[PDB]
Amino acid sequence: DIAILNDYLSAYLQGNKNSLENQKSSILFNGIMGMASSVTGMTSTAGNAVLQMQAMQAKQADIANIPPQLTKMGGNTAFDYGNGYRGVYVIKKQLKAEYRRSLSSFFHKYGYKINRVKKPNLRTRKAFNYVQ
Amino acid sequence: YGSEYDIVSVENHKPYDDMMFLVIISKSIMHGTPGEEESRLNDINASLNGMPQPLCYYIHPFYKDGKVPKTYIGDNNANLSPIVNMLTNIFSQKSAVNDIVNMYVTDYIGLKLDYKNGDKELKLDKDMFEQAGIADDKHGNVDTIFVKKIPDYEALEIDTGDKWGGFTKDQESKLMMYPYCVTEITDFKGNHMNLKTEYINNSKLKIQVRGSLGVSNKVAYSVQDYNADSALSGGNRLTASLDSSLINNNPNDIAILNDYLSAYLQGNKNSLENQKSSILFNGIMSTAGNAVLQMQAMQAKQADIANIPPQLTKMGGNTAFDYGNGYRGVYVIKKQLKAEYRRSLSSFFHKYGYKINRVKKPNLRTRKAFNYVQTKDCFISGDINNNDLQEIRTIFDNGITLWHTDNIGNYSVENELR
Amino acid sequence: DIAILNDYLSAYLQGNKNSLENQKSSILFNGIM
Amino acid sequence: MPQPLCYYIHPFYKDGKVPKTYIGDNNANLSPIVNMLTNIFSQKSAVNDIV
Amino acid sequence: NSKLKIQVRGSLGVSNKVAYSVQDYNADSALSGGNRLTASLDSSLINNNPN
Repeated sequence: DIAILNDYLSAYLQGNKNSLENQKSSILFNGIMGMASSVTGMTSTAGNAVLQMQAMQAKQADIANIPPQLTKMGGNTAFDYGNGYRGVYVIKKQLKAEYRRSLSSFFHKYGYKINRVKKPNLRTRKAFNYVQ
Repeated sequence: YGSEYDIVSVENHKPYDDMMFLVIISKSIMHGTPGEEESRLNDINASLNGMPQPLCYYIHPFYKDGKVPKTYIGDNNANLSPIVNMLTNIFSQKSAVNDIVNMYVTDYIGLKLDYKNGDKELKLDKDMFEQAGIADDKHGNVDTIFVKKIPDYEALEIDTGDKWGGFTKDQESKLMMYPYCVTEITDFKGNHMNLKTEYINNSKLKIQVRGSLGVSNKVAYSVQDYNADSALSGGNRLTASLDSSLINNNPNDIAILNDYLSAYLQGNKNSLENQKSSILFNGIMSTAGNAVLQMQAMQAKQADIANIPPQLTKMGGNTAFDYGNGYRGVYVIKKQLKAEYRRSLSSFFHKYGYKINRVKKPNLRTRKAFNYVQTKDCFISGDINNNDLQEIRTIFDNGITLWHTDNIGNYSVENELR
Repeated sequence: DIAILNDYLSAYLQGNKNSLENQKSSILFNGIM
Repeated sequence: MPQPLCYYIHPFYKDGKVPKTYIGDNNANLSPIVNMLTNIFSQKSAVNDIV
Repeated sequence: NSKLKIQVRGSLGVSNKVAYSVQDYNADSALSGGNRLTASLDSSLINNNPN
């Protein structure tokens, strides 16, 4: 909305002195925001070795990727078009290089999790095939 | 890593330093200019102001003393009146009283100005601004600034220096990472953003200020290098930086009319006071390998330190309170874990290294004194009978400390690199 | 409904059109995962 | 939908400039925005029943 | 600090606003007095009540 010369408009801007209203929402629950009895007596099958690696690398939490300032973004139209915010934006995001490196090395050695009933890929790669 | 952070460093940055800007919005022209072919007084004047604007618009700089910087518009001294004198004058003038819509103060109008803070002097663009004479009560002509045309707003950068400066450095470097340390940026007016310094793609914390001259105050402080890819262009970084920047939506307006409506929401001033701010809420709160695991378990992270003040909600709203006590611009608050937990975690990291969780060949001789090494399903080859080779594999699979100095067991050393 | 009158009131809640816009719609929340 | 309100649109660039606009085969002869806004809000009778 | 010291800050705005702070709370030993008070708002008690 753009301001509109009227008898009405000064009433319109106490409508926006209702920015003191953005206080409850833009805060989120930011307050909220490996297998030790293994191993002994095998030791140790390649499978349970991987399981422990999964346990030690266990996902503690997902990356929200929801900005807590969404609440405050659209209020001022003069601000938006002034600083060149207009139309749609496509932001492609991917994990930090440290974890790419980390996860890539893991997937490379011991393949992906499958959870299907089938006959296994025994000779698909040029060098090696892991199978459990 | 504890229950609370230490506040190790505090710094404050203001876009125009000592200079602030008062802002007046009206329906019609209230002023006169040197040499104008026509009193523009009381006329409707639409203008570009971030966007096509039907409103008339007045700007006036000031310092906390109340005096105003020597201001040139083009090559002409605008002859700016002291702030309180104009305010008295603008609200005493017959016409001006009835179509002044709103008034607020801002730390950044949306332009990098030619401002020398040393000599308290400001030069303005001949084309965007104009000398504005509001003159007459019984008398007293005051000079201020009318905004002619501001088609595009721009950003102003702030260099706060070394991103890691302020933190008391411990020799285990990981204790400088999140969540052990965190750089907080806040305007102390209800807007607040935590940053993981390690993920600032720069050696320096650089802040980008963006502003507006809209109907109310709106300023945003950004850190465009935060979570930016190495190969991301500057413009693109600034654009996307809004997601993790600090947006001062707070209306820094000063009051102008009781009516019926102002009173009614002063009837409902209290309703906005029923915050629940601290009911908000929190949500409150014998191999070497397994030896370490149990050690990880006994000091297991029970809870993360939120670092969102439950009193954030109440910080803005009162402009007279904020500027009275000197709350203005953006503040960079660097926090680090309590000394007690640093000792604890540092001592642990020193003996048994960091958690790694990636597949590589192990660091066996990187430190001067010792290297701890634990593996899982490790592969060790070589010209050795497969029985013995199989045993060596299990040795590293179970964890082992490899000494490089004859003083074995002396963990008091630094054990640095090389 | 389709609009029929500005008055003072229609404008005031167009003053508060934005307030209903401060949804928190994707900070809503999930409780994700 | 069936709307009882009168309705006006005007194209613009951030510059303030206006694209050459033809309505059918006729040059609409569009005024710059800043001029119009000034003009539309200056007519007092019409102004206060702009929704 | 060995003592609980409270810092009272006020205003004469359009409504009542007083804040009680404890500037030594979570303050680094080497943090200046002004900075302690400055940052103390996060962990202060802000009487936003209009009265």
